[PDB]
Amino acid sequence: GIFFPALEQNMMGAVLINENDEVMFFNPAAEKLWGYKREEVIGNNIDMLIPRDLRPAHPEYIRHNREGGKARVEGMSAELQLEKKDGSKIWTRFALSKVSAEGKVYYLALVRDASVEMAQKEQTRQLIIAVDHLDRPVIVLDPERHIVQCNRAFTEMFGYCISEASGMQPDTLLNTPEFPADNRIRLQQLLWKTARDQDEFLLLTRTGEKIWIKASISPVYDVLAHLQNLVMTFSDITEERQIRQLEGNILAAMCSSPPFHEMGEIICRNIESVLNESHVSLFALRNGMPIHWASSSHGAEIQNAQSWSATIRQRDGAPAGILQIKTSSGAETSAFIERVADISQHMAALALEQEKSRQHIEQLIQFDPMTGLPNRNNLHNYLDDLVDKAVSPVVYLIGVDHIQDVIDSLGYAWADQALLEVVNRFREKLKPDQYLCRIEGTQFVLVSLENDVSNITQIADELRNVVSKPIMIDDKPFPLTLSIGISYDLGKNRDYLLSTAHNAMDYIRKNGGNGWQFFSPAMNEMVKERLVLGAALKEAISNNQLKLVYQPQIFAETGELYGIEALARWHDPLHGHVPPSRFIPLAEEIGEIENIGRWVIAEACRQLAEWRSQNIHIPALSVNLSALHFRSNQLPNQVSDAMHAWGIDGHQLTVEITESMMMEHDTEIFKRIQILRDMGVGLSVDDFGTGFSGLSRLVSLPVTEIKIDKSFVDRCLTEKRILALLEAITSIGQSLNLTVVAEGVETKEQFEMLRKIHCRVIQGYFFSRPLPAEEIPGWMSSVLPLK
Amino acid sequence: GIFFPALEQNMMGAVLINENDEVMFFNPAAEKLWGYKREEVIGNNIDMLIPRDLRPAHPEYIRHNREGGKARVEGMSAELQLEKKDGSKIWTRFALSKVSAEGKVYYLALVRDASVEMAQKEQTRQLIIAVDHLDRPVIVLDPERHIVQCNRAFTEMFGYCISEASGMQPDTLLNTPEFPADNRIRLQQLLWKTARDQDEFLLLTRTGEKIWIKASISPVYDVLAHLQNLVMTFSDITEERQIRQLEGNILAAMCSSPPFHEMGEIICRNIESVLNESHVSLFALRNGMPIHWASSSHGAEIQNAQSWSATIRQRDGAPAGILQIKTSSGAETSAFIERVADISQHMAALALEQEKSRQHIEQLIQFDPMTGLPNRNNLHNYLDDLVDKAVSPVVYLIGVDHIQDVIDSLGYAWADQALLEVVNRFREKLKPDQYLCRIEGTQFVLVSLENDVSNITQIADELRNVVSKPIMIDDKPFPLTLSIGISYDLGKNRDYLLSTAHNAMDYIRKNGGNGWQFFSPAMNEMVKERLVLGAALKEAISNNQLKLVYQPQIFAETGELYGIEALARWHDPLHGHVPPSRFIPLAEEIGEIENIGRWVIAEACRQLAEWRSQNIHIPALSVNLSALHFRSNQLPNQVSDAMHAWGIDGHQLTVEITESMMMEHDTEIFKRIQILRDMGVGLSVDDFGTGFSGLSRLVSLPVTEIKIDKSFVDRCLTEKRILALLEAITSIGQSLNLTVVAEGVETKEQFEMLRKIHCRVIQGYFFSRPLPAEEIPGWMSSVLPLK
Ligand code: HEM
Ligand code: HEM
Repeated sequence: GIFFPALEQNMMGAVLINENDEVMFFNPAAEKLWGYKREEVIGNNIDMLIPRDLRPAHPEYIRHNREGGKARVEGMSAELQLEKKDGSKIWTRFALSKVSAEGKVYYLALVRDASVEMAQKEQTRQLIIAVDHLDRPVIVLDPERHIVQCNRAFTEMFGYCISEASGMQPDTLLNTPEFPADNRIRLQQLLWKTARDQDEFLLLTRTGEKIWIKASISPVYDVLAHLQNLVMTFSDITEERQIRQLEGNILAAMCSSPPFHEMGEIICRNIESVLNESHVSLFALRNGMPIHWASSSHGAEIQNAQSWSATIRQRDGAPAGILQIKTSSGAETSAFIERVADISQHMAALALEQEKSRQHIEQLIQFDPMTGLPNRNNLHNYLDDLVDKAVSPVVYLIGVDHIQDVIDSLGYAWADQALLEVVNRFREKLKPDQYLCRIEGTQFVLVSLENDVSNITQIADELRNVVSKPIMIDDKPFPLTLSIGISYDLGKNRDYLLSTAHNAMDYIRKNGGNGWQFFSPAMNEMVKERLVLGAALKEAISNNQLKLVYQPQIFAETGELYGIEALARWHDPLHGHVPPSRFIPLAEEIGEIENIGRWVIAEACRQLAEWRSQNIHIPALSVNLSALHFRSNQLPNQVSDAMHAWGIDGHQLTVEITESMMMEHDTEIFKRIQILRDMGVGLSVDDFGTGFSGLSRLVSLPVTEIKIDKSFVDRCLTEKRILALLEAITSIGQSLNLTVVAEGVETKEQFEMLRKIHCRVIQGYFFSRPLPAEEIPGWMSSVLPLK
Repeated sequence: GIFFPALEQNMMGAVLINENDEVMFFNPAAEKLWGYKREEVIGNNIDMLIPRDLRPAHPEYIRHNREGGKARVEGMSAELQLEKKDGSKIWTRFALSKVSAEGKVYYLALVRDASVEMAQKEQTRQLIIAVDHLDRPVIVLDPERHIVQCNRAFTEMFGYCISEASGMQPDTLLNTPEFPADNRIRLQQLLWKTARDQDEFLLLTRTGEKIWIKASISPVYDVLAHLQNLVMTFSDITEERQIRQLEGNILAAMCSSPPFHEMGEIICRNIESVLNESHVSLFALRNGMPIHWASSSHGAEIQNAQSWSATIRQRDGAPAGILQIKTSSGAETSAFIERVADISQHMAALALEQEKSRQHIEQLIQFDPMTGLPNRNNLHNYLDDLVDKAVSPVVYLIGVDHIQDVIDSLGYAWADQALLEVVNRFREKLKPDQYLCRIEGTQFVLVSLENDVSNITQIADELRNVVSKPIMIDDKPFPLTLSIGISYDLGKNRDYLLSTAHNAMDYIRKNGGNGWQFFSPAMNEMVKERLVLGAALKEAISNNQLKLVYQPQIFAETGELYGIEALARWHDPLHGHVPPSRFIPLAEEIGEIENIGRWVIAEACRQLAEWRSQNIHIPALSVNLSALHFRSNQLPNQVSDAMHAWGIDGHQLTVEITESMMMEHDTEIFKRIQILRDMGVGLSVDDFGTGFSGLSRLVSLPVTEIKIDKSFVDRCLTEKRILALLEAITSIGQSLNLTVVAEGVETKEQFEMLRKIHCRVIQGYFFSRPLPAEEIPGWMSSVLPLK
């Protein structure tokens, strides 16, 4: 065969197999392709030329091809994996033909290597993937000036797919606006060949809208300087404007320090505003576990939705949260979603940092730039120390009401001023034993140690009253008010007391505010009982049903009555006998004490008047004004007019003054009681004033009696220490010519001691207990003397 | 021949040329490839099929090859363009061989249409331009994460080229810099994830520079849903991270809201830190003008300055300010400078919104919201109120300095906390009649009504040392200091009492952190004069420059001496003859009262010892020990040791005491005096006690002698009632030998008035001025008695 050397000297592998599939030819080209020697294959079966994984199957194909009867070969059209002798595989192609000669069918295969072809194919595939993941549209144009290569970004921006956009001129078939933006002319003026110049144009998409595009252009020449190719990089402008707006809005909102769940909503709503028709959400990693933070209002699902999941990480370290966004596919481009994701992530990180720093500040700071007062972070550390020492404080929970009116009408700036003015009132009226704090917002706490009802009611009433004068804020009155609750118990943890006080606050505010209450009912009905007692006292003093008793005072030596004293008494069927030591404080706290004094003065004068009219006379009655808390500006008028109403007998009436009530206060009364003194009223004292000035005002005010009170005469028996000052008092009286009376004597030893010390007049249980006006005349007529 | 008919049915193009170039081996595939028919080719020279450019050379090439005798065929490897019979052009690949048959040498050429491969070649050539133009580093990774593709941006950024960075790991080439914190694991995690993700890494370039980059990884899947490739995109974020640092710092400041002129400085400082060799200026709009807010002080030389002027606008959109930037040519990019301008203009926008809100109410609100204290308007009102009442106050201008320490160590919130702590100290030490306000920043004003320089100095010193303990916040100590300026007049302008105070404050602040000053012309030097007198008093009390002085006492009932008194006297020529009224309160203030206290009695004991050497008998001697302001800390020990210091009997020395010092503490003073009273030293007293004459009678027997102060005897012509006081004394005196000492006699009309009422002892100027030390050993010997 003359054509056999033609096959032999070729560079393409030649294989010839017969009807029996025995290989008849195997050139060095096939040798180098398969790694085999020609002797191994000449005259042998086609089996070894088949790869092992296909060897059981290929001979079936071989016999099927023979039995098919087709006159053409359709197999081996595509690439095939050729495994050589060592076991390594390559890509090869075949040009097999079917030959029928000498009454037998033969196969003549020419084998070529496609290694470089497959390598270039994979290269092109990886390149198209890279070009797709490029975040900016790219078009390659030629001197034929048709869109040759497209991009995924270009497809997603302008809607022209690869096949459609292929083979069309860019600046003529891409639809123009209806205006004079002559894209092709702009490109062809002086720019096409050499100018890397940019300009703004408008383009039309598949949806229908027209968008602004930058169309940066650049040519590429080969070595021969001929114009080889060209690149156009379309870039959007609405996207960049919206991204800048998103940054500005997020920073503008965040700089005002909103609450955490408001900042989350701000981020969500802004991401939505940039990308309409989407559902966004935020989770924060607390203790390694996500927690929901915010979401869009429209919680319904989105058809054909796609999700972008971004990890919110702080300035250094572990993730702090997870943002996720879902939006309908084909709505906005992938690069634009990615930009919004990056901006939102890098702002949520700052939100987390601010919240963390805020929590760190909250767990520490004690004072407050607003209100200038300690906040609860100091109240905790102070009240725990108080309660640790086993002393039981009294906690006042104060809540100012009706602040929203100012908050609305004039705003938060002036609401702060109103609250600051109230704080100033509290500061000006507090006391050194008290502690003031503000817990949250418009709720305050006052810690006191005056643990008794009498002080508690007084201080609570004063706190409630501090707001009697309306808060003035820029020439507009505002009548604020307070709801104040009291808590007090021993040994209980501060949670108990705080809870009780807050319960009282809630009760009073629900009832209507403007008031004060106790928690424990056992501590609460006492106020009601005292109010009932005060009402009873007021009604009785109005109705003139009080009583007077007459202590007798007798010379220790001669035995005659030196005088008597008027002692207030108070008996009521609904309450029983109540002593003055209890119900004079009640009169002082109710504000009816002036009328009590009026009654005692008038009744004593009248009761002396009946006896003086009768055939009996007594030296004087002492009416204990300062003991009855007579101290007021209107002292002399009543004493004078009551005396005038029954007769001019000034030498028979005497008034008592307590310890330093005439000097420290009531100067205008000390400067006027001289009128009574000149009228004829006597004067008696209990304690001497400040040294060299309280000496009966340098005996100016002609005091006549000193009353050694019971507190000393009860202990005179057991203390020569007190006996010494008793002797001094007696000597001072004797020297100054003052008379000395003793109060509260009971025993004969005490009387003898007073006699030897030379006490001039003695009163008490030893001689005669205080007795009524109906029994004083008989006793004074019958019994004389008691020495 | 059957190989020609075999390849007739083959897809391989084939041509064979003989000696005469007449083709006898040509197939329908070749007919399709070229266009000439078999009848037109067979027996015809091939030269008709050759492009015309090889007409004079093709046969010449055949002859040259034949003459050279190339045994092995290696030509026609390169792909060649071809022109068909109809003029169409394609690309073909040849395969040549040499054929020897019929005693002649023939040439075989197989031909294939290389269009299906040159399509891929022109595909990848065009795709490379697209993948390389945009300057964005993208890489493609296999399933095992080996890198397979890279582009121009990647090689120009990270140094490595494709050949070096082809077929290996994508992190070994991206090894982290020397900072080993977290990037070493962050890479290994991101690069091995299996979902879309992105992080920021510190990476070291091949040449050794440091780049902060943002890396994103995303997978691409084939049809069979298997993981096919991983594309990774990097991006340089150095400028972005600088902008993020700016944003973080400005948020960290504006969440605390420092003063306006400091927020401006913060913005400008960060601008200079983010921009290179630039200038920044910010202007607000007041009444329609550009008013300067703050500008960077970095006035470095700028070459070819580029200017930008953005109009920061309010919420309503009206222009409100100008953010003007000057940049060097080529220092920063247009996009960078525009972005920085936009960020800073939003920050400045919110700052100006705050400032415009604040400015509306600054002249109306009375209180100061930063600390709850009154504001400058309130001080204006207070000073107006005082000047209307014609009372000139003191205006201490407190300046809290070294606040900058907390400013640059922790920040503005902690600076406010420190201010709160200092004002809490101020209020806890504040007195009831002291007015306090905060004018601006860290400047407070304290207005009072004192006028004695000792009191003023005391207030200033207590204000200075109320901060002596450093403000402990988070256990970190900060030694704040204070500057104080004082202003006085008989009344001066309401704002001038602040400007003048600020003169002193500025003087002290510039010339030393901690201290205080009056005004130089009059009394800032007087303070120093008093301090010099204090140093002189220290010197004199150390070196016994003082001298005791003596003044006799004579029985009123004609008789001899009762006692000799002691008084401290001082005389230094440099300072003159300072009197007791001047140097005793100074002695207390300076802190050396104990020295004079012990000296006055040590000299007393020694002097009695010396006088005893002769016929001098010393009926009594009285050191004062009461006007010297003794404390209870060391009262008894010194007076006790003075006795045994020279062996003096306790029945001639005496002690005078005052109730004010006696009742400082009701526990220890009288207990200390008990030891002395047991010793036998007399206890005189002054103006009477307050405890109902008790301890004046029993605990210490201080009525051994009781005195009459100077202020009563001279005025005795008005208080004639003092006869009662003297009779009161004389009662107990005739009881148990108790004397009274009248003092301050000048003339006979007063002497006879004081003597007509029985007073034992008379002493004063009427008898003798205080004799110097040495005269008594003659005076006593001479005058006995005086009658
Ligand atoms: C690496 C070695 C081989 C591989 C990968 C292989 C695989 C294949 C496959 C899958 C086809 C059919 C393609 C299609 O239907 O689209 C084919 C075609 C064919 N190849 Fe093979 N085979 C191999 C070995 C051989 C050998 C050594 C011969 C020797 C003559 C041969 C002769 C044929 C025949 C007769 C057909 C049928 C063509 C037709 O029916 O149109 N094969 N080959
Ligand atoms: C468009 C058609 C053709 C062109 C442009 C062309 C051109 C060339 C060129 C440039 C060479 C030398 C470099 C190289 O071989 O790569 C060459 C070699 C050669 N060509 Fe062609 N040729 C064409 C067609 C043919 C055909 C159909 C034959 C048929 C036998 C042929 C026969 C040869 C021979 C014998 C050599 C010598 C190779 C050697 O000595 O190594 N040429 N041709």
